[PDB]
Amino acid sequence: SIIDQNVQALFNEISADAVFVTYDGQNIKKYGTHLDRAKTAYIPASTFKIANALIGLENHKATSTEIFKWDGKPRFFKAWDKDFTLGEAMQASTVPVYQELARRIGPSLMQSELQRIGYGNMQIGTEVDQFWLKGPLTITPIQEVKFVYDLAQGQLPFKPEVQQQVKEMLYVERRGENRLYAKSGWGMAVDPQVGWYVGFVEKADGQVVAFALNMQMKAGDDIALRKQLSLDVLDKLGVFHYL
Ligand SMILES: *C(=O)[C@H]([C@@H](C)O)[C@@]1(C)CC(S[C@@H]2CN[C@H](C(=O)N(C)C)C2)=C(C(=O)O)N1
Repeated sequence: SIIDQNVQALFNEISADAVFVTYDGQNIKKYGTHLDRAKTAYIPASTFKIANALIGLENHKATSTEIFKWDGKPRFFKAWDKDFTLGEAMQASTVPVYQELARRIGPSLMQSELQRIGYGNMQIGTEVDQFWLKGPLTITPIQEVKFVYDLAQGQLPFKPEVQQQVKEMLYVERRGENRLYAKSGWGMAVDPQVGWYVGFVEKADGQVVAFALNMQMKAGDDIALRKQLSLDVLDKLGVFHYL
């Protein structure tokens, strides 16, 4: 089809190894310049915030209303030097807030929860607030896509209201009836560095298309390339048309 050519020609300009996986609940589809990335495991980086919020809410370690207060120590971004709810920190990808959450869960409960839900290789190592940024936790694009697909559907092994709350923490924008939810990632501490843009498009019809961009990153890259490439792809596929 011509839509496949349109999508592949998008990647034919990107000077970085990339894969974009889709999942409509039945078919996995892969596009990009290196399809084998879809089956390769990378650290989740900030996409792990999804599982971290789910585990923390499920296990009475935080609420979606609770305020995670700034402790006064300057964070990496001046924008992070304030108080956040888990929702607000999800949109800002505020790493220190989610590290505080991981420490509340603790390594024993984090480990057993990741085994219970089967998230990636389920390895956390010995630093409970570092494993998704430096390893040893890894996950494939195919695994990320089926994970967030189930989140959209309320079919993860979590309480239904916990999934609903984390689902709307991911809410980016709606276009007419169709809703985009997404979370970006950039694992800089590993080699190669890995970039993520994972999420799903919910139609008012109820159909869901989950997606995961996974691409190699270099220091200095355009931080906005992950989201703009994913939205380009979704429009060319006719999943999430530009308005
Ligand atoms: C998490 O994946 C990642 C760190 C822990 O490696 C994190 C939090 C840093 C960045 S880069 C920077 C933060 N948010 C900016 C952004 O996306 N915009 C548009 C302002 C860039 C990211 C990231 O995925 O961008 N996540």
